[PDB]
Amino acid sequence: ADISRAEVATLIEEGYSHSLLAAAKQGSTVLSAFQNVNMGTKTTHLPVLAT
Amino acid sequence: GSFLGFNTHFNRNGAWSPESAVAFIADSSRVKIGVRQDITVKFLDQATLGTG
Amino acid sequence: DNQINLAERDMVALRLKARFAYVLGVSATAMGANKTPVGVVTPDVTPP
Amino acid sequence: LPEADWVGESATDPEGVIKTSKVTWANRTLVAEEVAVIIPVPEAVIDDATVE
Amino acid sequence: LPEADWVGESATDPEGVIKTSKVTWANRTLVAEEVAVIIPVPEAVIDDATVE
Repeated sequence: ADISRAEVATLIEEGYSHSLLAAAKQGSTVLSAFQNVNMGTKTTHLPVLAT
Repeated sequence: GSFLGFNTHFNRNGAWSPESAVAFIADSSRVKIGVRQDITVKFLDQATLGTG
Repeated sequence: DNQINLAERDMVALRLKARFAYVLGVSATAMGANKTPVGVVTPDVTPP
Repeated sequence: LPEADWVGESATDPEGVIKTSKVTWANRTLVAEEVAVIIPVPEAVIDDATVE
Repeated sequence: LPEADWVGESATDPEGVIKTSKVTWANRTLVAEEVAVIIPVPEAVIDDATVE
């Protein structure tokens, strides 16, 4: 005897919002903390004082 | 604020192992990170991933 | 038996209404998969 | 979140294969609900009262 | 569809009451589904064949 919410079907539309869809991206700690050395090949040799 | 004189860095990417350490104190002149290739991206569309 | 007819009883009323929704963004973060954005301090239930 | 890994370098080892990983999302909803009250009173009580 | 009716005229009969009636709607869906084929052939057969 009445029109329910289930009786209008998809004349009622569900909405979408991206306001909750975001995450801050966090970099490497060690790439920010220490010196970054540009390597041109697989291996580099570094001499150090030892005695 | 107690940690004066240090440069402080906080891990925010979930890499920290709290069962292993509270902090590292270092001479930063003595640690190097070699960067041979930065993060590079390839788009794959024909490839096979895995076996069996 | 509980019926009040307003005009027949010489009464009036106010109807007040509102519509509300609530969402909590429990989500992944850079720290991992299922991270809750709220915590609580609960009361002291322990006698000294 | 996805996982990366240290691949190494071989044509034949179980290492040297880059592992696969997923990324995923979930849904959260706002759903509106009604809250209400009805407060009845006699018109004579309204007319007699010294305030609105 | 709703149904109207003949009202009649009374303060006290079951008729003379105007009947209530509903209207309703339903939902129909387009859902996209994929149809496909792969057709493999040798490169030398493409090169030796007299047609495209």
